[PDB]
Amino acid sequence: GEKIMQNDRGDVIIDRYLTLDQEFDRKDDDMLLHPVKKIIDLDGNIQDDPVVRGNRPDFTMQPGVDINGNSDGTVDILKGMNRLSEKMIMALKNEY
Amino acid sequence: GNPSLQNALEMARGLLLPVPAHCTREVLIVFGSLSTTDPGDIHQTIDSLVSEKIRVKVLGLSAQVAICKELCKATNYGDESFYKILLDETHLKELFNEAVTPL
Amino acid sequence: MKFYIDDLPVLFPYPKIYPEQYNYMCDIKKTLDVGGNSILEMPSGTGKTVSLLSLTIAYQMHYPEHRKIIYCSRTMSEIEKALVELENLMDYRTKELGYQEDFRGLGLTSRKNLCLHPEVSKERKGTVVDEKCRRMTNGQAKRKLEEDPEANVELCEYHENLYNIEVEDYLPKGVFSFEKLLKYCEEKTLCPYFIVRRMISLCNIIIYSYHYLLDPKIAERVSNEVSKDSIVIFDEAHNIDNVCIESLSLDLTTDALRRATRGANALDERISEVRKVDSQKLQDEYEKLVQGLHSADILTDQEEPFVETPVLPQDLLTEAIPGNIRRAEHFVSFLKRLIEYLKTRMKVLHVISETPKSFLQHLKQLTFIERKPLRFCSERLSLLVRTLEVTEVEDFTALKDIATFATLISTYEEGFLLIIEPYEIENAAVPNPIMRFTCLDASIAIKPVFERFSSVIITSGTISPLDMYPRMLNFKTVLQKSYAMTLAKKSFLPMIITKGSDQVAISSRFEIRNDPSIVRNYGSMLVEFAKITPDGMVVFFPSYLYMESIVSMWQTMGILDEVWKHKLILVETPDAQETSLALETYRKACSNGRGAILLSVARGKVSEGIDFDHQYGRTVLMIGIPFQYTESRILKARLEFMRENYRIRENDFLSFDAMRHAAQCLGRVLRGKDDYGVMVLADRRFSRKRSQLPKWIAQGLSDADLNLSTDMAISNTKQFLRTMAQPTDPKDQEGVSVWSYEDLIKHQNSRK
Amino acid sequence: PRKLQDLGLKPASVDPATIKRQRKGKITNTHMTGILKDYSHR
Amino acid sequence: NKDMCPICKTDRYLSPDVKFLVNPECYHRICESCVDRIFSLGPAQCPYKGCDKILRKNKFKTQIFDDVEVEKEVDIRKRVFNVFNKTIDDFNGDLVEYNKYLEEVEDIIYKLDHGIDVAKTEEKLRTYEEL
Ligand code: SF4
Ligand SMILES: [Zn+2]
Ligand SMILES: [Zn+2]
Ligand SMILES: [Zn+2]
Repeated sequence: GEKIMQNDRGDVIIDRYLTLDQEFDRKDDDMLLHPVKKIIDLDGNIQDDPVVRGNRPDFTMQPGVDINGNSDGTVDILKGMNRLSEKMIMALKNEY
Repeated sequence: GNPSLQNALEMARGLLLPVPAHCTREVLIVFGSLSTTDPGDIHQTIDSLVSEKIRVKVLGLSAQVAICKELCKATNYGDESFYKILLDETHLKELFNEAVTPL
Repeated sequence: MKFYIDDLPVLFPYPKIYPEQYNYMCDIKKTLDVGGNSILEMPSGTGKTVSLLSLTIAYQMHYPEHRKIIYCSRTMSEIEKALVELENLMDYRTKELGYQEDFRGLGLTSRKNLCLHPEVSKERKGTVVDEKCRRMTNGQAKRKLEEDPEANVELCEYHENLYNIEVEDYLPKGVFSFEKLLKYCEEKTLCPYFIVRRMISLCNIIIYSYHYLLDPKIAERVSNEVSKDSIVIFDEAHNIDNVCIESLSLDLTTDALRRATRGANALDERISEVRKVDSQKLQDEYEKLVQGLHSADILTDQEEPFVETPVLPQDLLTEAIPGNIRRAEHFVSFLKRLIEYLKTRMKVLHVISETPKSFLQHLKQLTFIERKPLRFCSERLSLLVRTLEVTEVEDFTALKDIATFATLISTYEEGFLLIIEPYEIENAAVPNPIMRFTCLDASIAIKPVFERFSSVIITSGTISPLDMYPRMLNFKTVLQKSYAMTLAKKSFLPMIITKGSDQVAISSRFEIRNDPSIVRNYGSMLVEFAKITPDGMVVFFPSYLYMESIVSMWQTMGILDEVWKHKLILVETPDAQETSLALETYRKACSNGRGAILLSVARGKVSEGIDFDHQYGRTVLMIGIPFQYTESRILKARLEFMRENYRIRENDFLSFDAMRHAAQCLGRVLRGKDDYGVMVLADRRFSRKRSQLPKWIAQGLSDADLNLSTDMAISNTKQFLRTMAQPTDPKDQEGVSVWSYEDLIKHQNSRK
Repeated sequence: PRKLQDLGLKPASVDPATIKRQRKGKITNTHMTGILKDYSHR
Repeated sequence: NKDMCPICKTDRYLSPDVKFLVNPECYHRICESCVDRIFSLGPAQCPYKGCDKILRKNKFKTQIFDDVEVEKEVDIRKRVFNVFNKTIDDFNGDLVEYNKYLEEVEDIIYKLDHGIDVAKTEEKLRTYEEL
């Protein structure tokens, strides 16, 4: 969950798996994503009004950005720890 | 370490398996932590304990854990009074002396 | 149980009743007999929804008028919860009366939530779902397939099966929640959306969101079908002003203007091609516009305009098209030069705060565009898009944005303000200009609602102060009151934490978010609370960027590593799907006793609608007061409008909005008087805001807890969780905290 | 590098380094000469 | 180029002194330096290749809009609306005749914009402004 910085050396042998680790992270969302009940359907709450065009939320209500406007990667660690929590929970969902 | 309610309940299920049908199968848990880590699903273990007619009474130490309350409610046929939490020394002694009586 | 209020029999679906519920029914029945607007604040935790539904259904059935019930909630999830409670209530009523009476109850939402079509199901945007369903169900596809059976266009079989059966035969009588309606329509191969949208005039009660009553882009069709004497319930209406402002607001960016230029060029190419092929399909539209027919006359009932009407229908002009935009090419040139004027206004180096009148005068003197042709821009654009019969509509969405902007800024001049900021975000290196047309007056959107309906029941669990809203929204209340729950034992223990363990004052001001002392105090507090909370924790932050910074540096300083030893950490992502997965993961981890902590925005998606009852609550760790970004221009303009028009102070309004967001965060922890959970508020500035809390939270907040540090807050929380882990005495709560039927009869006799 | 700004063009060069830059005392504990160690730092 | 002046061939980058000077007769991206070069001595033909229209220095102006076609449409609308200025008060509240007048003025503006009937429309607007 640490923020990755380009100044760190890493390890050239291990870092070849970084793209394939991101591929595994993408594959982990495949069997984790499933329709939920309407009681906690937060996706459908923002889709209740699809043609809403109100004022755009400010930068406090939005994820952080760099000087160039690109993502600073702090949401990546949030998605990573949420994925880790989901993986721990779905590991209990087995035949054991 | 870090307690495992599912491992304890599975081992209790294994130990209470050769118990004859006339003998009542009961599990007393002196649980102190507020969170537990399980290798697998604990609701399957709860269903297996209910199917094996095992009544679980849990003596909590810190607060009312929801999984222990649900386990006591399911294993005691909807009775929520089998999840006991102490208050002090004397309440702990009274709760320990309450469990010697047959259910 | 079954009991009587005055002459009204009430079938409460529970064998026991809270006293606050009975007082709530008494107040609602008094309001409905008088026939006025009211603001009623029950405490959260008590059965507000079941009380509302029970009394309103009893009033509708027993009294002969059978007044329709409009239960306007804030989110679709709360709509589904109200539908579930209504289903339980009608099951109890059927059991008690021995029969299922003639009754219809449905929930109304968008096509995305009610699309059983397997093709257009995986689309992540509601707009493309609407446009694909419209493409398959405009009737143009149906007549094209009727004239040409070999045409490549297809029809939605769920929509087509509804033509076989009547409107009254769409569903069996009763109440259909979204899950049950989706299952039934999947079994019978029907579209649930068009079933709901056609039965609005037939439903005794219809439950939809505030957007379907306040936003005129979608409330135009809904408000015609509903009865004008119906009972209207505003549930959780403490943020109804945000919906009112968002209804009549629009933000334009330079990318939107570029896509508008591209769409105008594409529209010019399309009108040139159609004029080359067939000018009759334009000539008939032109002569119909000469006759004075509007969009409602030209468009059929089963089709919808391409550009939704962005303004109130009472503010729409009744006279014909002026003629500057009557011809298709003339309107295309008009729209193109309007977009070019917007691009010219977009290029500026500072912020302009100008009224719509000044903008219209500048546009007229520089472009010769008048206000009256601008007022017909959306209708003319929708008619042109219909008559062009374009298959693709993806290139004309920015044209919808431009038409919405033009109609909004032409029809409205008072209570609105146009803000052009050279920097949308200050963190960007290259400037990104943005044009914001905001709505300063929140009463504009809700004004026709109070005109149309005589009796409106505004209700939230955490609406406080009650008198703020009649000043904010121009309506009169016959009676307003806030209940405090009667408890045998103090079910919830709020405290205000003003300092850390080392007595260092803690605050969540955005400028001091990088202070290691405050972040260390918050991390130690969160670690101790995760150590002492049994089931789960929900943590609320003033802003998502504050969460991002503080969680990143918590993981840098290793606080979260200590948190992982006890509770799983789940964070509200900006993606709604991943947030829903995180929320159900949180509920699963709280259910099995693994223990979980949820980090959410106090103004985010999780803060509205989502409830944390029993094990899902147990602690609301509020990191700081959820103030808005103070120096944002929209908020400052709204504050100036509130000060000038209603004499509401800027600091008072900011404190009120932040405190009501904090209150709605605290109201999610309780459901039922058996439920318990602490409400800890980690900022130094809550201590003066005890009076701005809701009345019941103020009663629950002792005076000794107003300036706690971390350590005695932890000790009090441990003592509290040990205290109500004990079984309560039934004799201590037999007739003081919860009533049986006999207790209700005794109180009824004691009142008279 | 300081006259490009005078003409409106942005220079990538900062101004160069031409414009504007900058006992042993006596011992009494003679029975532990060499047993004690020097500590010039904490 | 939208940034560079083809007549004098100077970038905005190393020469930020160029300006968006255009001519109503023929809209060309020509800087102020080229305008003060060519047309200060006298009227001349358009320095853009393929065009030879006569044009004056005092008729030069800056372009408000980025689009050339929108700019020339707005300029033609300005050249028409000065003499074509009947209002609803001029029509004594006749809404239908006012809409017909709006259609007619938009049609002649379109005709002047595309030049399809420039001679007849020009003669008509001369005869209208002579009153
Ligand atoms: S008619 Fe219903 S099921 Fe068919 S595409 Fe439209 S919303 Fe989906
Ligand atoms: Zn010097
Ligand atoms: Zn030049
Ligand atoms: Zn030329």
